[PDB]
Amino acid sequence: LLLQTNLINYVTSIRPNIFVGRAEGSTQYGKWYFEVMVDEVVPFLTAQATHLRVGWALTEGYSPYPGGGEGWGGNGVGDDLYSYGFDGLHLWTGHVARPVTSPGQHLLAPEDVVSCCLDLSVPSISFRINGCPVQGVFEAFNLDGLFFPVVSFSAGVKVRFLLGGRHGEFKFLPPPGYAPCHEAVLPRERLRLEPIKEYRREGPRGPHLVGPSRCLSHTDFVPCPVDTVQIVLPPHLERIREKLAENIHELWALTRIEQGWTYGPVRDDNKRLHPCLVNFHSLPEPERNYNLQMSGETLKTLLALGCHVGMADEKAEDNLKKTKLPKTYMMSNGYKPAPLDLSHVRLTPAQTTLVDRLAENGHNVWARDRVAQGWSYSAVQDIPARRNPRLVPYRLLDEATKRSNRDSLCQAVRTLLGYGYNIEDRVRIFRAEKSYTVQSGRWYFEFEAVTTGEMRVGWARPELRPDVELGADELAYVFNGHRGQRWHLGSEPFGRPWQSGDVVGCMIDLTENTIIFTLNGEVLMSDSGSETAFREIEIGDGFLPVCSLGPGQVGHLNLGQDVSSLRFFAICGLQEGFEPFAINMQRPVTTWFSKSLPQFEPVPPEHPHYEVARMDGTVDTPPCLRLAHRTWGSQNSLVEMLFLRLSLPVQFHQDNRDDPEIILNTTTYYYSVRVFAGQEPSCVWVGWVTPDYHQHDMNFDLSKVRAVTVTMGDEQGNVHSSLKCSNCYMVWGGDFVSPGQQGRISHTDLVIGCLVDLATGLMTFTANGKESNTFFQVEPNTKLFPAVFVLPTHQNVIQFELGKQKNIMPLSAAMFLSERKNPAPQCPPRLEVQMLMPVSWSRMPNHFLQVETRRAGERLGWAVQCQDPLTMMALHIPEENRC
Amino acid sequence: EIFIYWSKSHNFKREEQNFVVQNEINNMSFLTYSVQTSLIVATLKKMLPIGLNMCAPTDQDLIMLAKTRYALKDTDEEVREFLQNNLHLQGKVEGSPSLRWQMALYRGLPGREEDADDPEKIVRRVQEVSAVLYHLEQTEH
Amino acid sequence: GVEIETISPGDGRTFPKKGQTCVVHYTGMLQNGKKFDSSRDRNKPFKFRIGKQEVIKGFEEGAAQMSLGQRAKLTCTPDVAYGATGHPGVIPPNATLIFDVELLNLE
Ligand SMILES: O=C1CN(/N=C\c2ccc(-c3ccc([N+](=O)[O-])cc3)o2)C(=O)N1
Repeated sequence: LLLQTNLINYVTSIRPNIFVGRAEGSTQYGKWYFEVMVDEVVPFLTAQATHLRVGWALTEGYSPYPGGGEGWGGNGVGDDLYSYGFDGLHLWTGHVARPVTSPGQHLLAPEDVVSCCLDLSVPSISFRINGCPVQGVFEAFNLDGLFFPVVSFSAGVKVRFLLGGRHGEFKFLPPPGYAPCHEAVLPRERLRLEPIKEYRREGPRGPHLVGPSRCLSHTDFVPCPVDTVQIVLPPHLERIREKLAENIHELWALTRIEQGWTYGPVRDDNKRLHPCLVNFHSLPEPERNYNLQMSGETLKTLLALGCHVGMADEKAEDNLKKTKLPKTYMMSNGYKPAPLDLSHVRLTPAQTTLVDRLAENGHNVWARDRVAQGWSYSAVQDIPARRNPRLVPYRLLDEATKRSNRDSLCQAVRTLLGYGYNIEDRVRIFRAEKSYTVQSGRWYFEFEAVTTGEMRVGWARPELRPDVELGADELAYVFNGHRGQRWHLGSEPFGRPWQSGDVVGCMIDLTENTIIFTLNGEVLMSDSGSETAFREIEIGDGFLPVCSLGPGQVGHLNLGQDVSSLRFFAICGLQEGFEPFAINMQRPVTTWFSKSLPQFEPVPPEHPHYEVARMDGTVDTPPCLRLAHRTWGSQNSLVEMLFLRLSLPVQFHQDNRDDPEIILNTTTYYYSVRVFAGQEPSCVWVGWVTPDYHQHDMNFDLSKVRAVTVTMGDEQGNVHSSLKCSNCYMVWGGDFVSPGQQGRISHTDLVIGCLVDLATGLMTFTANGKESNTFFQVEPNTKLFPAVFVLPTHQNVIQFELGKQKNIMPLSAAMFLSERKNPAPQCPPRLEVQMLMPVSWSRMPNHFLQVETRRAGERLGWAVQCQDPLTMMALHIPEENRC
Repeated sequence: EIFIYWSKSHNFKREEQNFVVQNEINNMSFLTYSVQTSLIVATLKKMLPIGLNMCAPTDQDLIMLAKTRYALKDTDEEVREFLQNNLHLQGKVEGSPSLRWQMALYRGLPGREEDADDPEKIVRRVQEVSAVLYHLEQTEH
Repeated sequence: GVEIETISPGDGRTFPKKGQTCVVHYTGMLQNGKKFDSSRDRNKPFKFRIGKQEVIKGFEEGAAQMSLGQRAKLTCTPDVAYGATGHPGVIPPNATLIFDVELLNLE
């Protein structure tokens, strides 16, 4: 009942830039393997404990912000269920730790080597400490995103990443078929140790602020070309099918003999006898057909894309010959390339624009057949393993490799042209604490622009909203610099854009209500003559400095506190009279940023669209909570996520007349949900949620739910416990409609009832009095919130019913201790409807881990260490397991 | 000086307005009824920070005193004499919190601080800026 | 009873004997995750004797089977700990206790 408080630690995470995933193909070793070696660990450097876990994580949901979080704060690999870790004797997933059996279980003591293995064929993660296997694995976790190694630590540990050799030497032999994590390096980028989803980075002259990162999806490695299935290949194009083939064949043969290739039986550069030096009609059968289909696809790309070609000339083609070649092209057996004349024609700039698209398509088609055969990308080239470092489809390939594909495509296009035939996470908003609102005087703060992009700086009202971009409402006066604009309610241009480094001096003046923005020493001018950005501003509650860095953008806010540090203060602003926003402050101004973590908040009483009404229970109906869409006519309509503001914990196991001897001793509890007629049941989900549900999806379904399975067994198989962990237990409303009724709009309301047994953890659902065949099992000490996910298609959408059944102890008996044995439905004012909000404000810690987790690429692996302690005073809310 | 010569005479303003309307000079393209677009006024507005820089923030206390003295159609000589008669009213560096960083900025980055002691130069550098600030007020009003 | 586990190994041959002062650093918590009392926040160890209990009896069983620095997780059941009388403002009547104990005794 009372808000708790305690002293907790600061926990961070460090990951390498290695991402793996499961998709249609092109990124599939199926298995990966890496190790973490512990050098030294102080167990009790501080009062609470020392935190150190290793494991894997997901790139779409794992985002531990420093400070509070789920439970008692200090979130690392483990909590939030998007990561799977192992401390030294526990398998951390979801939020609860499950002990595991090991030969000599102990915490991560110094000189300990823990090896984690990831398998994507069957989704499973396994760990091995000091060679001995750990009798516990994860299973059946959804592969929506990419997987990367991660280690979580807090103030006192020192570990090393032994990835794959040449980036950290191994200590134990990996299981067969497992890559040593040193592939998938994405040769456009190098290897690094970086934090996960940071919003503040130390810089040369202060803390830089960082916007959302540009993360990679798991559907990026799969190559998809344009559709060329329906290509007629008319006779004029069909005739030039082989005619083009040997031209590229001989040109590639001479490009191969550039390094000195010769005709022979076995391909080895040291042996120098790769068979590649015959004519097209004399090529070996295996690759012949592949060459024909590639040469044809070269034409099918043009045909499918458009650019209707035509036979401009034929007489010139009949007289074209083969250019002379020196004796260097001659090789011992006797082969000689026959390159067609190429200088007789020149491609127009349109052809130079369109040639690279054909190379883009060709590389995708080339990769497609390779992944169809069973080839996957690998940093280390291995021909017997059916790999080479070129399966990245187009967009993440090194520019050194990119030139060969477009060279070959350009030669093919110029061969066609020579033979006649002419050819035709949204925004990270930074702010200041609301106690710094200014209602008098003149102020001046700067904002360096390290990178050029969508970044906005200005003055905003203290009641600024985080889910709306700056300038869309009357609560902000910012200056966009990507193109040059002033944003109060529109996008009127206000000068010139920035460059790589451009301090913007924003000054407000509340004496005559003006706002002026300056570039590096120059006052910005609007279109005609204004010399000021905004005038006659109605001063109300106050103004605060603001910043709106976009995705992949870095800025630097200098409010003040150091007049000498202000680069362009003396030039413009000082003489007119402008006190910097922080002058007589011995402590830096605390900033507040919009944290993109969806949390549940009560429905506002003045919501534009949704409305919740409480109705008392009559003699026939129980107390109810109705939801109505008050603007169903011509307004917004989108999915929404709701649950009731109170939970119910599961106890530890270690006519219509109700008779007392069963109702007063039962442990079942009931609540029902009624779907009004007209709202499609296929868009309604009814069930329960754990206090760690943070999915604000727009295409939600039962297949996008988070799930995992932890299996415990002895030292060979014989599993004992198989617990299924999730954060959403509901049943789709589209499974309770008869096939005959499906196909139109019905007129009978659908009622779904959910029963929870707090003594055995059994979960059942009934629809219209009919028991369903789906059930769930939960664990002791589990908090569940009655949740309904609905997509509105009506102005009468959904209605919660705190009903009752035959001695089933209505729901208002477990959430309240006073009414423990009261068999009467109730709805106290504390029990309300809470909706899911996309983003919310948050506080930036005054002092982060100032040691910055000192890491370096040492010879014996990548070492990361933390040394200084850090503590904060948490505030735990009991009903919702937050901190 | 040219600005105050223009201000303390009606014929100068009349002739400038007549010249502008007769030649139809834009008077806005140079700076990239139409008093706010006047050439002299814009030039003085651009050059005013030069004059403000040479004045110490301590002279801000005597700025209003000089303005009040000039409010009675006073001359430069009598204003300078009156200022020198009570040149001890400036200062209050320790009496206010907003003056500490101003003095620090004045002392730190620039070069020589006017030899740090020149009673004769103080009134000379205060009178001109006070007259300019006074004459600038009527243009906006 | 007690369900003593292992977190950090000790010596295995220096078990406490009768009439000896045991020095421990312990952190207590109920069987729901809410910590109720700890000794490290007070920056002082806890001293108690065998045969002069002055402590809950389950804590005594847990500290009995330790060896010079063995970190353990003791689980104390009702009728082994404070029991039905509970503690005003402190552990509720029917609840079990989990202690993270470290026997750093120097004799
Ligand atoms: O990936 C391989 C495969 N291979 N050897 C097998 C062959 C046979 C013909 C080609 C071949 C390569 C490139 C182009 N081109 O540039 O249009 C056209 C044909 O490869 C080899 O040495 N690298």
